[PDB]
Amino acid sequence: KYDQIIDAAVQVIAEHGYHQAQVSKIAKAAGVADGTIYLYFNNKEDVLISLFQEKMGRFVDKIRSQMNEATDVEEKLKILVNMHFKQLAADHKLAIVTQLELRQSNTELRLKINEVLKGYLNLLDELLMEGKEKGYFFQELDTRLARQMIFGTLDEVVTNWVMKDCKYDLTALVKPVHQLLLGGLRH
Amino acid sequence: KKKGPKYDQIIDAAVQVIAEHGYHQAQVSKIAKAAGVADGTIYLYFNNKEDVLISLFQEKMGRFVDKIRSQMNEATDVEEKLKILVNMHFKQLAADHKLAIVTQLELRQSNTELRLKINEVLKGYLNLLDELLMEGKEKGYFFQELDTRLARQMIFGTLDEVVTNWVMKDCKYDLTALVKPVHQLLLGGLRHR
Ligand SMILES: CCCCCCCCCCCCCCCC(=O)O
Ligand SMILES: CCCCCCCCCCCCCCCC(=O)O
Ligand SMILES: [Mg+2]
Repeated sequence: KYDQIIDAAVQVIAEHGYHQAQVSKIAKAAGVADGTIYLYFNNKEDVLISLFQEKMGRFVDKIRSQMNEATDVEEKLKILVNMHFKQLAADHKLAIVTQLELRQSNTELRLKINEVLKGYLNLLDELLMEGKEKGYFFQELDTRLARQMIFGTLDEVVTNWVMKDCKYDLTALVKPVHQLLLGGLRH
Repeated sequence: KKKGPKYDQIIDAAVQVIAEHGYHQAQVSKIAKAAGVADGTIYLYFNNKEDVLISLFQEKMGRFVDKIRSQMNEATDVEEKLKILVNMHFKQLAADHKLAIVTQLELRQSNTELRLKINEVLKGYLNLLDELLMEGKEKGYFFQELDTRLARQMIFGTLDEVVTNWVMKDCKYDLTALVKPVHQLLLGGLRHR
């Protein structure tokens, strides 16, 4: 019942956009009464934020599990890149939500979205610190800048794919993005 | 094609109003007051708020890219040229915090057709990036098997993300102190430097 509301919210926000999405449309798409939505969510903002928290929480947990099992820090990065691309290539509507509708100019809304994103960003920080401690990455590497390079590059590749109607295979870019982030531009 | 003489004052006012009150609350009345003009003077130049926003973005990007292109043309080394590009990106926004609020926060809108127009303006800077990468490959400075498209996305996505983070921190530190480290990081990735 909570899960069908989450699913419906993705659908409705992707189709109509966040500002034109009404919680009543979400309830109709979920097969629930207007009132069933407010048992879980104070309102429409709490719907967008909760949907993001739910999807991010599950993503981060899966990546952490898969990484905790990997043997090599470069493979841990690959896992992260692969899961980021795979999960969105699996759900075009959630990609429209992440790439397009969670990008808000409202200051209070923007700050709440960013707080949810810190879960992913902190997992990057952990990976970067691990790679510096273990010697895969250079000692002087600036963790925060590197996080911004990794997340900013991944997010930019995904956005361009969404902007091109998801018409090529996003998952075919895992290997070259991973190689580019490890090696940089230089010959 | 030349601009009328009230162009700059309207667009400069628009940057101020949009940065201060945000795009949604920005109104042509407020832009006119900040520009020192009657409302009707705005509509001689621009149809509505959106038109003010895309015009300013286009005009400014065109000059930004032209300045990069000529500073780069004076260099030899394409190491230098990438450093020129990073430095001019960060410099232009560090020189105008209100324009940075506009570019990083306010010009990020879910209006599908505004979004399309903004991307078309951005393509000019992305083509410059592509030229640099092509050059660097041809002269052996960048990895020969590099995909220009992906490399462009990494450079732009990185620079944009660094600038956004500085804007979300009220522009309180000197963004141009990150020029060298971003430059180096783009060249060596996680593994090298
Ligand atoms: C199938 C698992 C679903 C989870 C997929 C979400 C993982 C990719 C999310 C990337 C985060 C991008 C959101 C950025 C938020 C913002 O800046 O507005
Ligand atoms: C004079 C302007 C200098 C600004 C430096 C470049 C700023 C570019 C930011 C505008 C981006 C528009 C939308 C983002 C697209 C994306 O990354 O997905
Ligand atoms: Mg970005």
